[PDB]
Amino acid sequence: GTVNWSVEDIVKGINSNNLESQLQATQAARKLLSREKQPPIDNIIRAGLIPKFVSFLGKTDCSPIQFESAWALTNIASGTSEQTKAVVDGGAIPAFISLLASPHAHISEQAVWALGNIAGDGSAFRDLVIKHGAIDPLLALLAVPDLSTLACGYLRNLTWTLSNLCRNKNPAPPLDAVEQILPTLVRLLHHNDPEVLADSCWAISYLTDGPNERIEMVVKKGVVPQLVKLLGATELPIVTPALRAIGNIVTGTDEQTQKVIDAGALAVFPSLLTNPKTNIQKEATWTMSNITAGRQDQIQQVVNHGLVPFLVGVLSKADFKTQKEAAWAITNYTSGGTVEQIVYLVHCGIIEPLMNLLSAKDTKIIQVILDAISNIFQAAEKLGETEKLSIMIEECGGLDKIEALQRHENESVYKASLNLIEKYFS
Amino acid sequence: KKRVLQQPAKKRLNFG
Repeated sequence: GTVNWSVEDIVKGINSNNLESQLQATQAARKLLSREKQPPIDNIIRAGLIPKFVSFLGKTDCSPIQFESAWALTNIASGTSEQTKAVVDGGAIPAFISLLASPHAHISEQAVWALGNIAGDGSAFRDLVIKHGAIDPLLALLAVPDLSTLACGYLRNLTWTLSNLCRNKNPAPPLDAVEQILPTLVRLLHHNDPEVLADSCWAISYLTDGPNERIEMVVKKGVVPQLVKLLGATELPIVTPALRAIGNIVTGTDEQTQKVIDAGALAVFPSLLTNPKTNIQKEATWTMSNITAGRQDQIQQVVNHGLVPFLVGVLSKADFKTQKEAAWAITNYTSGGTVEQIVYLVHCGIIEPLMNLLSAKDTKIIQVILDAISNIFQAAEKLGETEKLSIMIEECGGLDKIEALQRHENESVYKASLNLIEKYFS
Repeated sequence: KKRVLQQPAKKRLNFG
């Protein structure tokens, strides 16, 4: 019936003065834009159909044409920034916001989806959607006693659109908008649907990726314990955003890192640092490096949870990026830790993999490993055990690598290796 | 000393 229409026939039907003909043509356009192929979005735009679809969005007496046009415009807005721009320039944002209050659930869902695509284009269209007043009706759609009474796909689409309203930086979302949305996000974070939980954790990760004031806004809602709980989840789509959010949070103040620790996050890191997914492993090692950059009591908390052996493990065997995050974590540990903690670190066997990692090509990892070794040698100097550390670094064939690095192209590596070999290996 | 650093689809096409 409405399958495989030509854009010319679609235009013919839309330009008729027969609302039923227009509805048939609009459904034909929707189906044309719904194929698994890359839809013919450019052809639809060139025909000048966006304004007609936007007008059909306002026909409350013909809910089916509202639904078909909303679906078509959603698909159009799902494409390049230019096609989303074409949708927005047709005046579709206020029409979709008005349709958010439709009595029909599928029309409201399509409006939510379209607004989500528009906002996901970027921070400019996100802020424009917010300025047209979408947050209020969006959050009203979720003002129910129990989220379980909502359709699964409906709630998933609402959560995804809200996450896109929290997304993107330069600029970050308006502070008042973030504060208006956060409570609903916490509510959703206590939901049971894995996809809702994943999208909510991604929204929280977006909000926590910024200066310490954004982190503070997020942390004051008390979501850190729930984030740790989800960090212990089995489904990777949940663990990934939860770990990203925890990492963001620990990039802030020592008090925010302390909130992360008090929630019991470290107890989950034994598995995270041994996770089969290298991405989880790298994100966890980066979170650990940010934690070891904190206060001495926080380093001691890391020690008490038995995580130093896991840091040694990831330093010994892991993909190069994870090993680099581990080197950073060790350097922060040694720079901020007591000589007692550094001695413990050495006793766990850090020296051998730290040496092994000095044959790397990256000059940054080389210089950070040299900084770590320098901190370790200072700690040993305060103990009079510097000859012990020399014999340690020479037993595993490590001093050879420092001697080789003496001739590195980087001036900093050159000088650090020369200083180490001149003072501790002469 | 603390160093810094998107899986969900930014846009989704409705297939059905």
